[PDB]
Amino acid sequence: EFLDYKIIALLHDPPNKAWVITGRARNLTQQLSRKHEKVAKYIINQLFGKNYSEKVDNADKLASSIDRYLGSIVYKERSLFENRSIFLKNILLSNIQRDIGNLFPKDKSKLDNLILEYKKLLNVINKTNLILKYQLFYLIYELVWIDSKYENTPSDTRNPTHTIFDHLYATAAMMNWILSLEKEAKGYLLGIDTIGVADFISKGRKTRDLWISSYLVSALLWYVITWFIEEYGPDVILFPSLRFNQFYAFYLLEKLRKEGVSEDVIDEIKELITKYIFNGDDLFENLKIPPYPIIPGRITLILPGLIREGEEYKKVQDDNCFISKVKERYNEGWRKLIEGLRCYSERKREDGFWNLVCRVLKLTEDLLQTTPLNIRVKQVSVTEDEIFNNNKLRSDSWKIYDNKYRQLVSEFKKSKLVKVTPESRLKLFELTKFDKLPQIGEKSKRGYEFCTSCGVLPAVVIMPKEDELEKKLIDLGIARDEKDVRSIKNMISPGERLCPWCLVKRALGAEPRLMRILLLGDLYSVEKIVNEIVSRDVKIEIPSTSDIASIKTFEEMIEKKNEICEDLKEEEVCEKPSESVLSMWQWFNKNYYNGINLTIDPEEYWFSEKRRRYYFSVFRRHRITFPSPYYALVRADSDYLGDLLEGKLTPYLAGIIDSGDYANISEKKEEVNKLLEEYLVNAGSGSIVDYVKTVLKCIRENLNKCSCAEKIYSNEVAKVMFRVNVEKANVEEEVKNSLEYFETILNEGRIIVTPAWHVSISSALNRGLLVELELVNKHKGFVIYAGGDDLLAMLPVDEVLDFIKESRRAFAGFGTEKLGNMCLENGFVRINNAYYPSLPIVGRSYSVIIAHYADPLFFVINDSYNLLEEGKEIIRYRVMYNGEYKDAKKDVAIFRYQGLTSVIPLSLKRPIVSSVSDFNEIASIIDVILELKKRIDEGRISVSLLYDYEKYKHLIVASDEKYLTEFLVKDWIKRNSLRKHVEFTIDEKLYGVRLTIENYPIKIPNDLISNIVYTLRIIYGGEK
Amino acid sequence: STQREYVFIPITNSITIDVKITIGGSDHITNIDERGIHNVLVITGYAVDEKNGRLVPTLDPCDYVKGILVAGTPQQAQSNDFLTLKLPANKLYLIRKKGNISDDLKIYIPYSSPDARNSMKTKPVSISDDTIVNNIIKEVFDKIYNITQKEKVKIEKVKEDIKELFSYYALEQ
Amino acid sequence: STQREYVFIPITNSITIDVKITIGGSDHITNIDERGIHNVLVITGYAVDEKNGRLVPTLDPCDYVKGILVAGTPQQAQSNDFLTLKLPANKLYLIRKKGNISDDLKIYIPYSSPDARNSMKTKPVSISDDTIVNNIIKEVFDKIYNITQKEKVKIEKVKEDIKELFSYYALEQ
Ligand SMILES: Nc1ncnc2c1ncn2[C@@H]1O[C@H](COP(=O)(O)OP(=O)(O)NP(=O)(O)O)[C@@H](O)[C@H]1O
Ligand SMILES: Nc1ncnc2c1ncn2[C@@H]1O[C@H](COP(=O)(O)OP(=O)(O)NP(=O)(O)O)[C@@H](O)[C@H]1O
Ligand SMILES: [Mn+2]
Ligand SMILES: [Mn+2]
Ligand SMILES: [Mn+2]
Ligand SMILES: [Zn+2]
Repeated sequence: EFLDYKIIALLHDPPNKAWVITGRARNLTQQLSRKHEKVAKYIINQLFGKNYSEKVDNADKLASSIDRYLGSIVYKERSLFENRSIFLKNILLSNIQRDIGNLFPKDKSKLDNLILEYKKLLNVINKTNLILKYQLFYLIYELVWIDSKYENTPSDTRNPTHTIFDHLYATAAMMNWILSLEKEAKGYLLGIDTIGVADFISKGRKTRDLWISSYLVSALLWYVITWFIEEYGPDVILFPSLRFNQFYAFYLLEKLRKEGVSEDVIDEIKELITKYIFNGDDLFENLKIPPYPIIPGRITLILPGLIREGEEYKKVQDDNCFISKVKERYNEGWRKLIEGLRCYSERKREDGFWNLVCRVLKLTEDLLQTTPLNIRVKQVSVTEDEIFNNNKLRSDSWKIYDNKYRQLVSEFKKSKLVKVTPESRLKLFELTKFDKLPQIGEKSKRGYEFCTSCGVLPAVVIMPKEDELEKKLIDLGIARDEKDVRSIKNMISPGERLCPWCLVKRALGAEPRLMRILLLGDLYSVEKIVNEIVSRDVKIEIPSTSDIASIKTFEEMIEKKNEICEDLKEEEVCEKPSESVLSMWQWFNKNYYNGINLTIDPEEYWFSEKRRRYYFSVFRRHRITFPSPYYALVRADSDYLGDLLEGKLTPYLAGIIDSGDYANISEKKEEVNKLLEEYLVNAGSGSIVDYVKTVLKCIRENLNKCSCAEKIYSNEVAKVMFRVNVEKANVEEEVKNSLEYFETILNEGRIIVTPAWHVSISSALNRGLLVELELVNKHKGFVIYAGGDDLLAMLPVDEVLDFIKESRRAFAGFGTEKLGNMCLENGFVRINNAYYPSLPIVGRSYSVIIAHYADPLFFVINDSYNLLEEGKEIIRYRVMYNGEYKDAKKDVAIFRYQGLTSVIPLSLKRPIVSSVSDFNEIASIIDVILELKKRIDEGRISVSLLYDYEKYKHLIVASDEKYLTEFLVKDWIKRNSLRKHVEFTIDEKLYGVRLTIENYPIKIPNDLISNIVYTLRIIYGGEK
Repeated sequence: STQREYVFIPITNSITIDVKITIGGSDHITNIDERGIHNVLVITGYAVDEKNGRLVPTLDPCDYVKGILVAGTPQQAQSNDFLTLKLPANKLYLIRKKGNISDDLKIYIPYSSPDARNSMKTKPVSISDDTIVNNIIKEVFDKIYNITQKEKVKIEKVKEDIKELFSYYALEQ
Repeated sequence: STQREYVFIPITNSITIDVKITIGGSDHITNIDERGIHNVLVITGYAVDEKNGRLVPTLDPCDYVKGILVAGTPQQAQSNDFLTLKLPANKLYLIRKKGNISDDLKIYIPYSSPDARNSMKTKPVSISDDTIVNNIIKEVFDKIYNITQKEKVKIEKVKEDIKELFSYYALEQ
């Protein structure tokens, strides 16, 4: 029968929840006449009536931690520990609050207005797709709340840690478990992590191969979870939270466009999507796909013990259902994609290139059966024996979701010890021995001619070398005339050998619209997607490394449009843009319709050999700086994000409680017991903070079980009797459970995780994603992939220090400008008065590679990934912890340039932020290096400054006097200045900073002040 | 090059006597594309004084006005009662966005004396009485946009959009 | 309709010669009432231009200012470059509503000129540099209320509230 009434699980407690409690004027409490959910009941008008006996006695106590922080008697009675004000504390930082103010539904009329806005978007849907209205509501319930200006509320002013939405979505996520146990029995946790993504992304000549590799990584997982989001609704994914998800919103309004919905209500929500889920650009309507791959190849799911095909939900039949299901769904996604590729190819047997796609797909189907990228799926289960006592929840029924989650991840660790590359699933013995290998091109005089993109698989298509290609492609199976060469040579550089998987990549990159095949997912038939793709022909141009090395030159040529193309207009440069092309590269769209043909190939014009005499002379006469061949590959990631999601303290002190300090926490007892109490006391202003710190004074110094609570029960029993409507007396035990929970935390050494924790984290993660997206585009970068914590973008070597500074400060949630509609503010993200938290306590590392535009992207990507993953865990710098110099691990910026390395710390305080004074210390050295870079450009300081510091370090390190080191650096700068009197004044907190290493081939100066000059040498080598 | 001005669309009259520049440069920010009036500005916390309608600064967080922006200068005799000011165009609160922005702009707006003497109370207003929308199309929407009624078949969509979205709060005294 | 004057607090030492008689009504909208400062006035769409520190009217909703609403007159010579308007006291957007309700209020916003030639790339800057806090409580938070530092010595309850509740926008241009 029909079940899964989580629509009220999303509404049981309204977003008007904190003002109706401790009201200022008390109007809605008298104009609606068991106290405050009256409002939500009134809000229940669009769908089924509210069930009150299924989501407050469970799945609300189990979703968030408030049930265990406050106590299950003060949690519900909601009146015995009060406060006037209304704050909101960052989940990771209970230190900084907010001033909520009052822009919320007060009148009995405006609430009707918001109901009407929900209705007009939810009244055009019928009831045959019962699940589709819940689907769209899951997304727009917050977008409408914040679109109309309304600041969002915490779960309770007694503990302002979770925003009202994360609590709601968390109750909904737990409802998957609670329905599945009020029914017969089950409860599930499904995790999926793609095997070796770093190796897969590092496989491609052109950037248009990295882009589609990452896009496939995101899209295959999107295809497998399409089944779940349509089956059990969207709120089945606990990572990544799809509340601010571009892929999800795209799929959602595309499915809404499907089946027929008036194209007048589709816009009312498309504007919501384009403004907030995106940042204010609807190019995904002009590209027909979400422009950025943003799905992390590692997802989680809360699965219920139910299944369909009884036309409704029946109990699952076995305990191997979802593993097999996701495996077959994944392989099915890949096979559907390649089938659509072959269909779209046959639809264009002309154009040469697609003809080759045809005549190689038909030859290698038996080799394309295996997906180029496999996954690794684990699951953990639970039964009502664990969260029930035949009448209610158990005590320790809260520590279940943790113990299961902590369970699941451990399994992954086990499977991780063995890595099996995808190329091993093939069967290449009879091919590579008995010459059965299909070979479009020259049969290699030496066996079988390995590929050039993946470099590991035998190549199928062997483009000849560039000696005389036109007479070399016709007499071979590649071409048929002189016309196809101008389109085959357009996407296969002469000389490239291509494997089946690498050629499939090249073909998908020829036009990135077949990806919809996977983005929609059993939604349209493959032929229906292809027939759209073959209907419109708009070109999607992905840059190259050369197009990004030549950014500043294109810029300088749009500021001299006519003058620099007077002598031109015979070279197809000032040629008028004749097509309707567009790119996911925002800087490209910003130009092109600025006078210069940005579709040219710098490899063909000035990065070429037969030419560039012409172009050098041109750039010379018109005061144009001839370009540099170097771009910069920036890669980022958060540190100890797994440890974070597991609730550890390592993200807080990254360098002290390292990873083996949880194999035995007793050796780090002092630091955990200081930090956890510092956080717990600091979360919840109210009237309970004193109560809580008295509970901790009890726990502190191992005061025995309730042999001490008599010190504290007073502080509750004196207060429980401030209210009379309290029905029964239950204060004899709740004060015991409270310190039992607090001792549980302080003795396990980590905050116990709950679904609220996870949604609150992995929503801020996508918000930071949306922020860094607009950050990269500001610095003329090109986002290959950027999902939450990670990032992989190609920028010019000129705006990489600026970008690192800005992106680091923004990841903490602290900036200066608005980034679209995400107006970030000192640890929060203000979307038009809605304060969502951020990740200020989390450390983020960076790995910049200044690479020649012609370096092989395979090795560049491998070295970037290796530098990050290795250096971030092997180098230690002097950090101050509670006024005491210790050693730290993470938050470094590792620059490399063909043999020059440098590391730049970004924390200098091991708890990176505990106040609001810290938000300027963030990456405060990168702006020092910036200041120094803007002195050498102005010619005030000489570049000898970088080749002179050594004869000053040998004296500056043996020194223990600050005011002497200051004179010494001033003299090192004085001796190398060119103008009257420069002023650099290094901040004197960098002196004595000691970087170290655990004996790796990375060479690094042991002082930050020398890493600064090495970073400058790297940057300037980038302009060579 | 880039110097425009923001005009609002109320229910009442007294609009077209504000500008003699009704083309300015080559285009206008607000772009009717035969599907809807997009990129309309929305001033927050401001409202109209009904008599000789001009935009007044107030402090209610809910007061707002939604008008369109054209390249012009008011009457070539104003800039004594109007508010000129510059923005990087990422501070402009538009609606129903269709694309990017020029990122550098020179704007004027109908500025009004607050006149403390008036006990400031407002009342919301809605555009209806289609004689109103017809006359506002025939008074500004042809002079700023000659394209409409020439090849525009979806003028009715323009009417529907001005009926559905354009709204504001007014002192109503 | 007792006349009050809105005063704010930027980092600058600029709020000194602004209100000669820091009073002029029979009460104060604001109140330090054992929990800190309460009933703070918030206005949306403005920003404090610290050089000659006064609010500036822009159109961006990202921009807001916060200051203590007190009683007094605007230097007995202003309303030339200052602001003079009235309010119904109901439309307001108050922080920590704990004080009285006037239901009709004429106030004076320290105000500046647009000077529409520089593009106002505005940044958010909350209070820092604790010394400025400690000589602000001396300069303003003692000349508005004699109860400060006479009845209560526990000045810490407004000290942290200065940094927590007073956040404005700095143009820095
Ligand atoms: N959509 C994506 N596009 C590109 N890279 C991604 C994407 N999602 C995740 N990654 C990266 O892939 C890696 C995933 O972590 P991890 O799983 O440890 O790496 P891996 O390369 O997948 N190897 P393995 O750990 O064995 O699965 C990280 O480097 C991520 O930043
Ligand atoms: N429990 C988790 N859930 C989801 N994603 C995770 C989890 N743990 C790690 N990841 C992500 O998986 C990829 C690789 O994780 P990884 O970086 O190896 O773990 P980590 O905890 O971040 N430690 P570190 O090496 O310092 O970064 C990145 O996308 C991580 O953010
Ligand atoms: Mn992986
Ligand atoms: Mn990481
Ligand atoms: Mn790792
Ligand atoms: Zn290959």
